[PDB]
Formats: sequence, structure tokens, C-alpha cells
Amino acid sequence: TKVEHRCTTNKLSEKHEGSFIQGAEKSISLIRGGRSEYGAA
Amino acid sequence: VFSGDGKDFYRLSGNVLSYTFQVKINNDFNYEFYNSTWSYVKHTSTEHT
Repeated sequence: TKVEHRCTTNKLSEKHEGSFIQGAEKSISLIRGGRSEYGAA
Repeated sequence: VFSGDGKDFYRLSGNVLSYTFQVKINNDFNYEFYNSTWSYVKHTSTEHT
């Protein structure tokens, strides 16, 4: 008598995370008249 | 001349065509940023009996 029994398996996992934040700010200002300390402020 | 940007009288030369203390202030701001992040994970398994 002869007997054989066998099994095999393959498995995977993956995970990801990602983030991207982007920003722009601009300001433009003009003042005329006044005194330079407060006009500066 | 009386100024007013500093609150003081001053004396001009007789030559100068005009001297004036009106203020002008001009400001320009530009700010630009980006932040990026990536994360990755992998797992693999293989088996026999």
C-alpha cells in the first residue's frame, strides 16, 4: 500500500495611506496719507 | 514747512522745487506651502505541507 496527502497556500496583504495639503496666500495693500508708524501697522 | 509725519517744523533750501511729507505705504505678501506624505505596507506569505 502507498498513500500521500498534501496541501499548499499563498496569501498577500497591502495597505496604503497618503496625504497632500497645499496652500497659497497673497496680500497686496496700499496706503496713502497718515503717519508712517500707524500706516505701517 | 510743518511736516506732520514727524510733528516738527523744518527749514528748506531756497533751491528745492518741492519737498513734501505725504506718506505712501505699499505692502505685498506671498506665502506658498505644500506638505506631502505617503505610507505603504505589503505582506506576502506562502506555505506547504
